[PDB]
Amino acid sequence: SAFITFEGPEGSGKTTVINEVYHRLVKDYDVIMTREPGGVPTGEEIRKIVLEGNDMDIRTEAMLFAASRREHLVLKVIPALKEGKVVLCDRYIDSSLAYQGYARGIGVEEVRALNEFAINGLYPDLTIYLNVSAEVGRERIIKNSRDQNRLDQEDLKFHEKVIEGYQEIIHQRFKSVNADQPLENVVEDTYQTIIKYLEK
Amino acid sequence: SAFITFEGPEGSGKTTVINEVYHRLVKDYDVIMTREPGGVPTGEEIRKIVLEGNDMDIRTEAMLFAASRREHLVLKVIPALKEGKVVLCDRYIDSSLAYQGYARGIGVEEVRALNEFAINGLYPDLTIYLNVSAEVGRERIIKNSRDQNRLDQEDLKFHEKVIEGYQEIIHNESQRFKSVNADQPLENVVEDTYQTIIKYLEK
Ligand SMILES: Cc1cn([C@H]2C[C@H](O)[C@@H](COP(=O)(O)O)O2)c(=O)[nH]c1=O
Repeated sequence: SAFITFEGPEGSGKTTVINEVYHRLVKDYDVIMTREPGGVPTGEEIRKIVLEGNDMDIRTEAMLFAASRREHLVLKVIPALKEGKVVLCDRYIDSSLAYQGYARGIGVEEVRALNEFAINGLYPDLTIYLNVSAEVGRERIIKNSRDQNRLDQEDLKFHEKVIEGYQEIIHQRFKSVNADQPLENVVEDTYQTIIKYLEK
Repeated sequence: SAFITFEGPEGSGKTTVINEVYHRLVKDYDVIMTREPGGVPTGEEIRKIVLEGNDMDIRTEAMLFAASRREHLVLKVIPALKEGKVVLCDRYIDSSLAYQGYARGIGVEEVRALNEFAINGLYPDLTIYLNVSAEVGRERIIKNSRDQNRLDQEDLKFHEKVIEGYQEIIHNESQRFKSVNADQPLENVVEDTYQTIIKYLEK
């Protein structure tokens, strides 16, 4: 069994990559694809509070994300891994450090301690970092947007802090894949990295 | 303004103590009495998930409790303090250590960091710890119970770990902590608590 997470900022193709990588592995492996909270009722109830939250305080969010992370972890991921399944998870501890910790400014270390409490030791066996540059990331975002408009300065500034944040969290479970490439190549490299790990 | 927390396990008179102390201060000071989540919507939505949680994971509880703690803190306590009020709060950070940290066995340091994350530096100015022995706590607990039955061995064992947990948190060299002997009749516990706060509030 294997617990694989997918990390990257918007504009990195993560949704497409994970979705396509899942179809290619479903043939050979007993695999599942999930995204926090993953249908977990308590998990959803908790994440529904941040979505309906206005001007909600960032530490409060950091914590609700940590709780949702744990429910999804104890009620769905662990059980799947105890039955020998390969789990492909969209976002996990590293999104929080990059987003909440770094982009939002709370502090990586605090947020790291918070999440360490939530996962109680269970780290991914492999984490695919979809490394995209702010400019590429920017252009995929616009490409995929409703009216194809330019982004608000707030957003560009943030996306950049996200990416910068990820660049710090990378410095063995991490495998960096070049997301500046067309998606099919990103998918191919991702698939290859996963197959290679699974072989071993 | 002043931020004063009340801490004690079951059987220590805390609910009675706090209410009675609130009325005595109401005359002289501009004071409010709250209990997390204290009516704060987001706080209540958060705490309701635990209450409706069966077999819910102790860490998940810990974090929802901390979340609810911070909403209450930022949306109700800080605003009140900012208007020069005395805020009496029933339970806070030290309950979590005792209950979650120690009694539930998660680990005091981890739960302490979880709380350090939640309160972001806002500690109570004064923390009144109602110090009752397990045995007295036990009899108060049974007195107050629906049918006055003897407690299950799970509960006695748990009430005792809580206390033990609270004994450890006191030997903080911390001065925010004042211990009141909750083994006395409630009226003396009320009086000593009242006296402590007044004294604090005079300075
Ligand atoms: C997992 C996670 C996502 N996010 C953000 C990124 C997205 O805007 C949204 C969820 O990401 P996704 O829908 O692309 O998986 O919330 C955080 O801020 N913190 C987190 O811990």
